[PDB]
Amino acid sequence: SMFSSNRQKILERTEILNQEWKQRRIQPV
Amino acid sequence: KCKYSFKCVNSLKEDHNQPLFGVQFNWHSKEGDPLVFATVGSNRVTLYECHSQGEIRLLQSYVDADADENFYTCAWTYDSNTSHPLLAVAGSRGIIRIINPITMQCIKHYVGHGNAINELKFHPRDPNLLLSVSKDHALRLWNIQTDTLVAIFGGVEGHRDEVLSADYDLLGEKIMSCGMDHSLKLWRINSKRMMNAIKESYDYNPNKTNRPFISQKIHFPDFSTRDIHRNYVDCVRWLGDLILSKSCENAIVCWKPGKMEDDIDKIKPSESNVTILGRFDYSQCDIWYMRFSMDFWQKMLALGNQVGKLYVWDLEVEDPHKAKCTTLTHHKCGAAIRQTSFSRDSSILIAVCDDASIWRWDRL
Ligand SMILES: Fc1ccccc1C1=Cc2ccccc2C2=NCCN12
Repeated sequence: SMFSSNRQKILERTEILNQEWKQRRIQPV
Repeated sequence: KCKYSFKCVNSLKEDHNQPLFGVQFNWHSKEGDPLVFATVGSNRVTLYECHSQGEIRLLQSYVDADADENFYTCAWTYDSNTSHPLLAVAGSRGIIRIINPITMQCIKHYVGHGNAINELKFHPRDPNLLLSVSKDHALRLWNIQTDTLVAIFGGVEGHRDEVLSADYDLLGEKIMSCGMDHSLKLWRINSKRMMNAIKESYDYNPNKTNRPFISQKIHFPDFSTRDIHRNYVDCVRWLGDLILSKSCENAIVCWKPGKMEDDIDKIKPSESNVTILGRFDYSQCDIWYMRFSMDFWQKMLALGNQVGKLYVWDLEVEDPHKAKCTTLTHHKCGAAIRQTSFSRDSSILIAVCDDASIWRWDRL
């Protein structure tokens, strides 16, 4: 489906962003 | 079919008693770290830590030298060098302030936008590329490492009125912009022209040259439409390869450029087609500058109304009627909800109002 295919794009992509976040240490405020 | 449930754990009023327009959680902080969010309204920028038992601990309060200033937006980032958290703010005065959240001391202020700034967004991949939409009908993309104006999006085919919002796609390849001109335009920033522009802005150095940096002027978008809304477009965000946008029409429309099966990266700049896929119906949100939001994994959709109700949808549900979750209400929350922010893990939801109040909603 249209929906299923778009939700997967969201998953693959957000994972790329999450894996970029995990590999990073940001100082607390 | 919606699963999500919340609990109003706390609420506070800021003694300035002026409307709070923007709210943002710092999604750059790592796991275990405190859950910090910022509120913007009037000439104030206030920071808060979220703690156990609905405790909202005030941290610092930036009070702008300019009393006339009214901040509308704020965007979180970090220093690519130091990993130090950075916060960008903007409003009525049309000046972009880069604040050190630890000293709550301004570190730099970019000027250029001829008028007020309605939105601020940091590229999802590059922490130095700040996008700003303006009352002056244009979008400005900035490099905050080398202090340069990379590009001005607008002109011959740019917005004919104030741009109200903008959003990068998950990958940072393109921007979808919207405004008072009823249009929604698309700007590809992964074009050989744009990528080179960005690269050039990184090689720009004053202690090597006398001549200033030349910004790109993008007069032509890669997509345009006025076939979605009949009034101003006050908020826009991408949902994968699809768009989510809203007007005063008491619905958030889920649409896509072109015909129903046309791939976003194949649509031509001269495309006349648009496919409306769904609607997120709600009520009593007939006014302007009401901004919807999502959680990191884009599974939740929050929106506030003029009467202090808080609409939430489960985006993993296909039909937007069955996606509707329990409207979050509190008989003490009656002012207009300007903006909401989920914490990176979705365990916290904050709403900001016209009566200078903050409302905390913890997921069950
Ligand atoms: F200033 C206000 C006074 C009363 C009611 C609304 C506003 C306001 C809020 C706002 C929020 C986000 C982006 C842009 C805006 C904005 N631009 C001009 C007016 N305005």
